[PDB]
Amino acid sequence: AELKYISGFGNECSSEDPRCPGSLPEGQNNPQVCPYNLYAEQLSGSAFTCPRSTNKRSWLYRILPSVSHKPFESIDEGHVTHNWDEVDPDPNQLRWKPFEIPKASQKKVDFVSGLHTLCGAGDIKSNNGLAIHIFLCNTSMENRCFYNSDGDFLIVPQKGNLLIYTEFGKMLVQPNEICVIQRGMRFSIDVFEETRGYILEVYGVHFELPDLGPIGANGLANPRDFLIPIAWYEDRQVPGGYTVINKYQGKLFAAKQDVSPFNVVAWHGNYTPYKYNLKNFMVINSVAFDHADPSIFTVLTAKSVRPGVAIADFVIFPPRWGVADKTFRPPYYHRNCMSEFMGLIRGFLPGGGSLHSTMTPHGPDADCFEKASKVKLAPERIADGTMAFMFESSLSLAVTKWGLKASRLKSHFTPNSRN
Amino acid sequence: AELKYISGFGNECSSEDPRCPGSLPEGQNNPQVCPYNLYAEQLSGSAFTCPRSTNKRSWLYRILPSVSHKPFESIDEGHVTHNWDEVDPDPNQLRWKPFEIPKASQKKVDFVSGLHTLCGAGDIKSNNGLAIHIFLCNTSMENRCFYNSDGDFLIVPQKGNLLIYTEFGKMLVQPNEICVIQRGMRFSIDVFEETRGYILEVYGVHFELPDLGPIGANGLANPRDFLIPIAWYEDRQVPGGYTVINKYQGKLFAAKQDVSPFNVVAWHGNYTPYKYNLKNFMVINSVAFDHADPSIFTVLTAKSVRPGVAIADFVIFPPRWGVADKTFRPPYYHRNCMSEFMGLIRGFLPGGGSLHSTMTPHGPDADCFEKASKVKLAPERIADGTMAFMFESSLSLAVTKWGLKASRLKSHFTPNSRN
Amino acid sequence: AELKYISGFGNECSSEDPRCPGSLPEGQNNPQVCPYNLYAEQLSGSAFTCPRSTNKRSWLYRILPSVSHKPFESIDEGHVTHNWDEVDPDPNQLRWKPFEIPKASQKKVDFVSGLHTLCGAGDIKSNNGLAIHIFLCNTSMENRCFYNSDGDFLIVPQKGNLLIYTEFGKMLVQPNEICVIQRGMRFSIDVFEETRGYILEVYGVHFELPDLGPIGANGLANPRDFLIPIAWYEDRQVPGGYTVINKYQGKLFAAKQDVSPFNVVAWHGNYTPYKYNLKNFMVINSVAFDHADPSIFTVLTAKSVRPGVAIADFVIFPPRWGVADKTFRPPYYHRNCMSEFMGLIRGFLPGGGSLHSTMTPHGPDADCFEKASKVKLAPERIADGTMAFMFESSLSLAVTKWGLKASRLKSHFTPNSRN
Amino acid sequence: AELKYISGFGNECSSEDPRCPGSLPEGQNNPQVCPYNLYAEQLSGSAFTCPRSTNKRSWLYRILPSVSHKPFESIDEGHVTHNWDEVDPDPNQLRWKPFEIPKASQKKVDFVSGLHTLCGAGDIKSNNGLAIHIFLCNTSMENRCFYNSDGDFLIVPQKGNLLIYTEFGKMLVQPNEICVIQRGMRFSIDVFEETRGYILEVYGVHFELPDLGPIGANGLANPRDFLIPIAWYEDRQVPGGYTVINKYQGKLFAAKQDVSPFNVVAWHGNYTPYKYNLKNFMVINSVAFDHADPSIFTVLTAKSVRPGVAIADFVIFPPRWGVADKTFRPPYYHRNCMSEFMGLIRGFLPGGGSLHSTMTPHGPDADCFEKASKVKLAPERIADGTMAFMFESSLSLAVTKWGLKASRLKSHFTPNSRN
Ligand SMILES: [Fe+2]
Ligand SMILES: [Fe+2]
Ligand SMILES: [Fe+2]
Ligand SMILES: [Fe+2]
Repeated sequence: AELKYISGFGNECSSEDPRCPGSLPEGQNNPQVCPYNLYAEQLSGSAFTCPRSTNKRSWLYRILPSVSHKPFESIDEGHVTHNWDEVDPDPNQLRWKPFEIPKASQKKVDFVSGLHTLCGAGDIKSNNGLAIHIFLCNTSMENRCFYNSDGDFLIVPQKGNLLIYTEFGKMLVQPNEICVIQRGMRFSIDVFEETRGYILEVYGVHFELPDLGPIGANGLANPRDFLIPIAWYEDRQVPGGYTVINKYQGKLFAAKQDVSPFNVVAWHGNYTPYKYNLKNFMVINSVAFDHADPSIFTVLTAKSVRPGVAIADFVIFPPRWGVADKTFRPPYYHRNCMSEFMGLIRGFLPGGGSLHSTMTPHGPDADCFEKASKVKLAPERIADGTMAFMFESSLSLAVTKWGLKASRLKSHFTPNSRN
Repeated sequence: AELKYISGFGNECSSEDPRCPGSLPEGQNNPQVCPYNLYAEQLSGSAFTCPRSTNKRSWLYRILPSVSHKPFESIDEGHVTHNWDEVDPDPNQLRWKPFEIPKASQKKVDFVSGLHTLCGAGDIKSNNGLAIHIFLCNTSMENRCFYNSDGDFLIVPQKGNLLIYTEFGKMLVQPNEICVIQRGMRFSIDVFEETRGYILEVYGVHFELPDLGPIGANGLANPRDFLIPIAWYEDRQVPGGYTVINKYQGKLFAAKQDVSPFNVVAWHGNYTPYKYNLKNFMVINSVAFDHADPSIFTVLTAKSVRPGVAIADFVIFPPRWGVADKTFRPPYYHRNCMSEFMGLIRGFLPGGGSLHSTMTPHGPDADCFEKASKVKLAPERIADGTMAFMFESSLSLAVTKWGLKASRLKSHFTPNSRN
Repeated sequence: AELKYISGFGNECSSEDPRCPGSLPEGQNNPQVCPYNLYAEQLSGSAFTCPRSTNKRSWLYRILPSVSHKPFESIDEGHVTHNWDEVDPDPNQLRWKPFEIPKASQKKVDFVSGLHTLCGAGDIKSNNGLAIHIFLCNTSMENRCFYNSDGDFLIVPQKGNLLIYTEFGKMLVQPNEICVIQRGMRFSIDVFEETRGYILEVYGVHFELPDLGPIGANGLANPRDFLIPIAWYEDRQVPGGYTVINKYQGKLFAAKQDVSPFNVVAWHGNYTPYKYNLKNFMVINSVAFDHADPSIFTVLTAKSVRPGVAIADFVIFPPRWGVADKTFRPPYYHRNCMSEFMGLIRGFLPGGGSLHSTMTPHGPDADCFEKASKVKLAPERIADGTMAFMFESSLSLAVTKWGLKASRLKSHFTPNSRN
Repeated sequence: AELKYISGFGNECSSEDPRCPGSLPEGQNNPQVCPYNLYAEQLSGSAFTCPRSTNKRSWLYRILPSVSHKPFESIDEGHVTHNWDEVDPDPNQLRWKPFEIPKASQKKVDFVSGLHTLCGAGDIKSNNGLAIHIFLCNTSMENRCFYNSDGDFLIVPQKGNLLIYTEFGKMLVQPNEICVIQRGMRFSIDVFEETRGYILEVYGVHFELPDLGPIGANGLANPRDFLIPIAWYEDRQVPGGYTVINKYQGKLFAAKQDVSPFNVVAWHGNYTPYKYNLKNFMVINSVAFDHADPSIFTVLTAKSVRPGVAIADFVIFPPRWGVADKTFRPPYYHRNCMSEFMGLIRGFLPGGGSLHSTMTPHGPDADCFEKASKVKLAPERIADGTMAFMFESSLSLAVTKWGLKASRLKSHFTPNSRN
């Protein structure tokens, strides 16, 4: 059966499992005894003193508070790392073939076990950084959940659907859709095949919709298309213990508890997981001449404190009309102060990627330059049946050891002839 | 039958009349042909270029666009005025007995006809001002709606319930509740008895929830308690014409149309009417010593461009515990840079009011000073069964002609004895 | 012969008349004796204490300082007015046929004499307002210049070229181009036929290029396309006196002087007149679905202190591709918090206009709705050979007396059928 | 005899030792020869270009300038450290029994020698971090002073009074009082018994009073209750050299000089040490229903550049009335984006503490939940005779090696019964 959702990016939402009407306290957050005898638990996504525009928190009315668990124990990190200095810097463009997914025949690997950090920058405990990870897995998480104490996750499936269980409800996230799981939120993922995808992790900050500037009040990723799960719970005891995996200061820890963490009967707040279908992106671009800068395709942004400068932006290159006359339509040659990671949902193949590091020259190849400089221009369809994206950062990304192991024009100048 | 509502102050909402599921365009705002063959209409509450935090607009999917109406014609203003200079200034405190409601036996008077401006300040076309009005009526509006082209209305019923029809749906607003009808929104009101109330009108700005400062993430007027109407429409032809009343640049105009304006089948956006029950106010105050400044009871604020300075604030004095030890519990003597209008929902009686003008001294009377200076202090209940409020402004309010026609301690110093 | 220009919106420029090389003081602004024995004069466009981003001033090295003139004398205002209250408010849309230009045979009328205020709002001495004027003239200004002590002028010729003399040099401004003459700048205009155009005047503020938001670093009105005049002077004595016309606090004054005011041999600064050709506008719009808000066509903006809210914006509707699929391409039905004045450079004819006042409903007519709801959609050319524009303001414009003397859909709802 | 003080948080103060009236230069800061032949020395607490609201500096008129000292020499760091990575991360809550104070019989230990860093985060040279230290000592500092080149110290005595000598005068700081010694200020401390306390150190930033938001103009820590020392000097030569200890980039250095550094005869400025008595805190909380977020008890805040986000906040839980009806009065269950260090001035005992790391669940225990869910609610006294506090940070604190060596609920859900 298919899941229902609440819509509205950043909304102050209220949701009760349909089986327990009125589980949300009426007119208050902390009754002496909560309806149905539940426990009230607050998840604070921002400092308490943040202004209305940035204050984030959710109240969870659950069967047992999250404190009921045994002590965390250190587990092996696998390929999740934040040591940006084990590998010497390298300005050259890097390219990756679609990352290899392990076969279930060979090794049963769930989403957490198949998490591999590709590159990143910044300090984790300081709320200034990011990391890009690739998930390669083939089995559903069983009696195991995961939460990130360090920051937020923008998850981008490429091959394989994700059925995601969160304390706020469930989300089905398919390729060409994305979802965000914010700091502290426990989640579990069921897969249905050899699965591969990308994850943009930002330290201590949250994603927002970009101010539209001249675009105005509508356009790009409309708020209404962001979908939030409806409350759903399970009161399930787990023989042998349910395991909660914790990414804390970049290391992984495991804590056993008696029941599943998804026992939230009702919740309200503006700090929740969410998903978005990329096909709903209202594409804005040039309709007369010239080529628009790629920031015009920004979906979500994790703002730095410097005005207009992002820690990390999520940008997409969707199906659209190309109509610019007397214009070089392909991407212009470019040297940029930002790092540019590029992925492909559906030259690399879907599931691979490239990294253009800061100020390293890039641009179209000889064949693309030649073809675009000669074609009679007319309205054409671009990117149909494809979906490329970019994670761009203001920091200088550094590839990890694993990231490295996994990796791979003529002059026409007529001095005397202007026209 | 009782009305259902959507909750969440400032939320980006979606609502479809239950009779027409899927009337909202899927994944876009402007289909060539809207579901059910409706018209798409945008109501912009803010300039298009406002940042995400202040950009307000709603999309209405309706039977006929609002353009289908005959030309506006000037009608008599009655007691609605914005001429702040017909009456000479007067710094003295003014007091009003409960305003007289006209008897239906004598004159049938609807909400618009019984609108009387009490005081105000500022320029209307410039988006810098406010006006306080009193409504005195006894009959429902019949085939007549009202909209304010100049600003927003914070409506506070005192005697008599208000059944309010808006393009976004219906709201029942009873004494001890308030509702806001924002600029441009057409509305109609049914009454059920001789009716009286107060209206705070702010020019060209909108009300927001105050930043909580140290109070944090919860408290005062929680976002969840703000209620927005669910979509409701009527496809009703009106023999003789439905009349739309327009307050434009302070004057009143009337335009006839063939159908009722409440033909909005579905709508989405973050610019909507709303209501709030004052009893849900999570009261914050002093719990050790001293007397807290009244701004601690702020419900809604219409911010000026100067940080922390409001054009107009709505403040309430609700039922609460008074526990301050070694403290003068009543209001302190005060001279203030702001004008203070005071009303009473349930010395004046419910439905009357007072105006303390800028820097004019005010404070408790002799009997109140004497009683509070002597009582053995202990935890006590304050304001139970009562609800006083204040409209305070940074401008200097001036009473109107009508406002004027309607209107009405010992030294104990022991120089040589400290303790 | 055709004029040369310096390019770069807001640049800190330096210009010397070619006949007097080195007329600009080297390495300083105030030598004891300026090169060529000129006088140094500073024109301050902003308070001295404005930050770098808003500090505007120019140094003029001239033959005689502007102080050498006789006392100003009041002259007749003509049709230039700022009394927004002589005419009762009216919310109805107003429309104007192309304004009538006086024939030279009948009355010789220069640019200043043919200045007629159409509408406006705000207070003049307070730096918060605007006025829209129409110029109807047929003769060049002879030994007569004009300067505005109250604010800036965005001039939009419609019929007839303008040859404009300013202290900073000359500009030829033709229909489909615009120019800005900032506060305090003296100017004179030669015409070549019966001339008509529009003027957007903003009180005490200056126009800026809009922040591009997601559009990025390039697009809309590129800085390079803004053209500034190169220094040019004339040392010309005027028998009988040269007349300087002054718009001061909305009234007109005349002061005689011995020489032409355009005796500036060299100048440097970032406060200058400028022009822009509308054809260079890099048009941004929707390239997949839906209809973009008109703010996406903003050329120049006179910002208010409220973030994202403009006092007045200049918006154009240029030649472009229309490619939105499954979309109602024409303007959506709309009710707006801003006033909208519309003009046409090349339903009204070029040189006329319309005024949609605040919150008054507007949108496409029946025939336009019907045609656009039925056409098979495909890439098409829009606005070719035409140029419509809008002066939109956050204030509520009021038409003047002269402005007034000069002035002039079915339900398809299928309740039971969604798709 | 008891010390006198000047009052007023952040005031621009002037103070002269009573023995030398007129030691402050009249009408200037840098006379050629200062009164009494003193030297003028400026201590800059902020960059010179900071706006009025953040510009901090003090002028010291002293017997000898601070330059007269021999070269600094590295001394052993002891237990003062800033290496956050010698110890592997651990998300589990940590708890500390009251830290052991060394007996004078065993080892004479002064305040500097008994300084032990518990936990911290951030980079020292970059002005983005904090450290929490515990001082365990038993002897007064003799001919030895200390200054912090890296940041500010908020000192919280727990056991034992502190008599503190600073260049600005002396302060007596007792348990239940706190004092702040800002960056660069030299100080010495006399103790009177086995002494223990806590120190919150913030890198490159200063503490401010929190904006009150709705609380208004008075409340919490009133400015008047902050006490600053009055000028006091000693002209004392020290045989063998007076030793100045310097915390520079986290390491300790020692420089000998001929005289005591407390030879400041007069001083003026707004950058001074200060103290505050916690009993004067005007406690604000809920007086109707629900439980207020702990930020409502903020005393001082070291702001980050992100609005509303602090580097570190100092929060207290003082004696107050608890009156919330139909409310769970104890702390709610919580998962927070901030680290929370908790101490107790007068489950742990006074002088111990706990660390709830980022997003690790916490909340009341079973016995506290049970008791609070059942009690008939009525006005009660809370925290009388106790004083707990919290150092909360936006960074993720990491415990040091020493910090580690020193360290140590049922479901009631009735699915079918709401009410
Ligand atoms: Fe690039
Ligand atoms: Fe007052
Ligand atoms: Fe419009
Ligand atoms: Fe907590």
